[PDB]
Amino acid sequence: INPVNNRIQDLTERSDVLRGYLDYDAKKERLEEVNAELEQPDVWNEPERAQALGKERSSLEAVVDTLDQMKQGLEDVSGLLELAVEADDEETFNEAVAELDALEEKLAQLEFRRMFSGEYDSADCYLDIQAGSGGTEAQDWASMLERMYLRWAESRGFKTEIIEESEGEVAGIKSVTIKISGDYAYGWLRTETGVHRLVRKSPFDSGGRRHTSFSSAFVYPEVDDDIDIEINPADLRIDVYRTSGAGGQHVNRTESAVRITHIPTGIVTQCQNDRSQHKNKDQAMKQMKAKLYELEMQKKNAEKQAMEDNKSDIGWGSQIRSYVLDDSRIKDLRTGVETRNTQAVLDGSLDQFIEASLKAGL
Amino acid sequence: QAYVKLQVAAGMANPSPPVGPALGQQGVNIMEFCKAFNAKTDSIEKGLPIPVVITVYADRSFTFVTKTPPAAVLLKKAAGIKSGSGKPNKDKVGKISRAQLQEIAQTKAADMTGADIEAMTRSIEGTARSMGLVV
Amino acid sequence: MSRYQHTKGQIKDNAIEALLHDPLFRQRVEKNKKGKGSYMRKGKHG
RNA sequence: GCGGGGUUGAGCAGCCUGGUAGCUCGUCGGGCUCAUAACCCGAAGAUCGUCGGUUCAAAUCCGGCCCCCGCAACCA
Ligand SMILES: [Mg+2]
Ligand SMILES: [Mg+2]
Ligand SMILES: [Mg+2]
Ligand SMILES: [Mg+2]
Repeated sequence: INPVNNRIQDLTERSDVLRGYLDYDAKKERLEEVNAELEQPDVWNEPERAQALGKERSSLEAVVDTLDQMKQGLEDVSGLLELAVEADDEETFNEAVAELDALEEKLAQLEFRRMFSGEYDSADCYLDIQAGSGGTEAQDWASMLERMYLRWAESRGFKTEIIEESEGEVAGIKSVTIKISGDYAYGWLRTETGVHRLVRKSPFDSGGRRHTSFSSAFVYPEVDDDIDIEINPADLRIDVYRTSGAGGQHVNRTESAVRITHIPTGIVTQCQNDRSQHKNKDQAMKQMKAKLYELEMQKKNAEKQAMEDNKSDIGWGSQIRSYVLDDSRIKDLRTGVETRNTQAVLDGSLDQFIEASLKAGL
Repeated sequence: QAYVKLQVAAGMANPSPPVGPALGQQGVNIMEFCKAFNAKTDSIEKGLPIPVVITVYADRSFTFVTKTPPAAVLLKKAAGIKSGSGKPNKDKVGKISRAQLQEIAQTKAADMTGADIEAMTRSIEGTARSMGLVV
Repeated sequence: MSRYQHTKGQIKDNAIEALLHDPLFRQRVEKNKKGKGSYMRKGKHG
């Protein structure tokens, strides 16, 4: 029962942590007010509002209820722990253990939900690591970071794959892309996106000065490349008409030229290269298709750009961790967790930071 | 005259979230019904839902008679299972004995529409089957 | 909380990366108190 | 429609009358250097676009399909 006791001890702590991250009291309050609103009969006259409210409530309730359960179950276990120990009734002890297991599972589920809420959080990811402005030192730092990440992934269970790597001409790596396969790999790693700040005395400096180099990690999920579906005949408007200049009676009469147009987009493609109307149409059609693709790509680009801009707006806040190896302290800047075992962290003990980050939702 | 069965567990006094507008749709107040329920409850047991007749007269002091607790909940209790409906024939989630079912049946005999308890038992069995559990 | 005005213009592909190749995340090397870049003409209180 | 092509990571050979995978760069491991480049030594690496066929046997011969590069696509 020593292990069991230990587990029990842990679980309370875990629960507390969860509560802290959740902001449990606030949630409870929200649930209360929402519940009250629901109870009031005037809310269901406006349909859109009411459903939304209902949606809001339920999740909150679940969050609160689960927490409450966690409080109780542990207590029960503790109570029954005594029985297991002193009174020496076996069945009762077993029951207690079972309860604990169930409770633990429940807790895990809630925490899992909290952590991996995003759409692509289940998928595999591409970790991209890029060295900073320093030079050799920066490159070295980047390399170290990469190594750490690899160590982490392996520990987790994930399958790493060095897709591309640019090496530093002296030492370290200039840049590297790593495919990290496994379940909830993106959701586990997405938090590590950001700028990482090393501080240490440079071995590559002849002066041996303290250097503060930066290096970026950037985790993005493997999105499925959706197929480019062909446009419909209903969406297109197809003119045919005479061509410019040319030569003859036949040419004057016949309507070989073809102008295809998208009704949704207002794009057009003409063609009158060929004599054959059909050929022209085919060419024109192809052109139209190409144009649509280009428009889709443009759209994709624009959206991406917006996101990039938004990210930039955070600025100095893109710096997520601080690895001080002179004074031997790692600090995560957003969550605030610290550790003096820098070496260990480097080797790949990021769980402490990562988990916290996940809990936070940052 | 506004009679409908619509309520959650008995111990939860004044169900604001689940029922809410439904019980206080007609002229009768929110306080009264809840109070009545509470009064009813203490004679037996909490935790389980219980249905009751809601004949809302013009005077507002409504007449009411309790019914037996629902069957499904009872079945669940008997089982010691929470969810046992998903994919019933493809893989059996839960299972119950006939004797237990029979025992369960006899306790609801006041409200149950039958003289022969055998019939009641078989009904219960059928209900259980419907849920997902194989007898 | 004020916005950092980066020197990258219009960021297209990746923001963080762009930032990294920016003055904000430039390398900082400390002045030596003893050693190479160490000589001080005048003290802090000289 | 008529030709030419797809061969180690890149650019080129062989295909020339079927059976032998070569050149230059690049990659990897050593060296030289305080270190990096250059330089030196030693290695690795190819279902020959794909799918069928002919053969004892196919990069090589024949055909189909996908992709590229020329050309020609006219007299109304
Ligand atoms: Mg070539
Ligand atoms: Mg030969
Ligand atoms: Mg051969
Ligand atoms: Mg060298």
